[PDB]
Amino acid sequence: QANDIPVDRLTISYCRSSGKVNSKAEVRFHLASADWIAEPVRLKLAVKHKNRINRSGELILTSECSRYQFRNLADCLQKLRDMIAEASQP
Amino acid sequence: HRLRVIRTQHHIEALVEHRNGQVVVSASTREWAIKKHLYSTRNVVACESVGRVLAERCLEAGINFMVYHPTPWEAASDSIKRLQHAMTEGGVVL
Amino acid sequence: IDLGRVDPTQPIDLTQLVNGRGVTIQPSKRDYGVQLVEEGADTFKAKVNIEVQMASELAIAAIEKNGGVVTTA
Amino acid sequence: PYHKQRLAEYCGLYRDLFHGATFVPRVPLHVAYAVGEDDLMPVYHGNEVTPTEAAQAPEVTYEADEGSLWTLLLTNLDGHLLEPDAEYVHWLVTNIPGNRVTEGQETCPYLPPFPARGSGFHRFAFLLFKQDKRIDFSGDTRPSPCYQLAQRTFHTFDFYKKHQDAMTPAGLAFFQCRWDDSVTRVFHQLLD
Repeated sequence: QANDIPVDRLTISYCRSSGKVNSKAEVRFHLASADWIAEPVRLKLAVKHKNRINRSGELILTSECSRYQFRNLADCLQKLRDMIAEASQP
Repeated sequence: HRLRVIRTQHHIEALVEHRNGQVVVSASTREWAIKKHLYSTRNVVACESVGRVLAERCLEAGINFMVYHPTPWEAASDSIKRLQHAMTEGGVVL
Repeated sequence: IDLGRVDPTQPIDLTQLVNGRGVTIQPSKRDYGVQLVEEGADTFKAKVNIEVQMASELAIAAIEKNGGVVTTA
Repeated sequence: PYHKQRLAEYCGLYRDLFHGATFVPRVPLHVAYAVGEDDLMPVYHGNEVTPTEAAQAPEVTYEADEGSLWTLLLTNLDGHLLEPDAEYVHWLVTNIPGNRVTEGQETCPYLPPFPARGSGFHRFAFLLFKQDKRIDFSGDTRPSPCYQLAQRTFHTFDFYKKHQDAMTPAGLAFFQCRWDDSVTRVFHQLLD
């Protein structure tokens, strides 16, 4: 599993709404083009986690909890860390 | 879904009814006794036959998780036991 | 910060916050501490030092994220 | 007998069948999907199968007479991306000698199912009609593996009634089908 989660390699988009006030963070990146992920882990994410995969893009995940941006972003990266960890080894 | 079984002195019938009262499917003794030329008199073997029939038809109709509520007295009879046996043998889950 | 108050790090302190009429008087409050609850922190201005008794997690987060300095006493 | 059971099964579940006005079948149609060493049999109406084995051309056998003409159809309604009452027809074949499909002229080649997510179970119907004589269909589109608008607005009462009054809904069949993991690839093929 990884730690740093090199965001600069990824793509971030923010989506906010008004009414309860919610701030939604979205992370999108190419799975097969990621050199920061191990070989089996990638293909594992491409199968088990394929539910989050689309034909036009590899991995896209969205999370919203706190009104802040990088908090929800940290939730996204944490989800990434969990998916990678569970793919690598229990 | 419920299973209503009417046992008589001659034949025995089994009906499946939706909440609206409409019959989802039905299996009786007489018709299949005409088709298969099986013994028309009431028997446990015949009950197993129409049980497997109703099973198959319910499986083809996509009917799963069916409720069977026999009367407390005759529920201990071998016929109803082998009815539930023939039904469970179909692969359904009660 | 947007009101044109004192920018630099050194003079900034609770006293200066008192002079700016932005503080709450606590005459009947014994052992008065100072805490920071996060809000309105989205894309706020940068390079500002803040010295408080105890700052909340999201406060220190928000401040440090934009390059600010959190002083815990 | 089997007939009355088929009637009660036909008119006892799906209301869209009455909206299409199609009468209850008296004909014992037998459809069997054969893929590799595996054989999935829809048989009676209302069966549940996956789109995986439904991606191939099935086998249609009902009381074969090779000196007669028949009409085969396969349709489905998920409602798709448009308002209800719009029908989506996967297969259209006309002028079929006997039960053999290969000898029949295919107007609309077989298109494998592509259900959406959380859309529930979808009704798939095989409509089989009798022909007194070969009916020439003009104005009808000539579809490809990828097409959309021509496949929709195919609803029965504006088609079966208007175009051919000589075709009686002799045979009929039904099976239910839901979402699987093979939809994404099909959608990818449709976007290209």
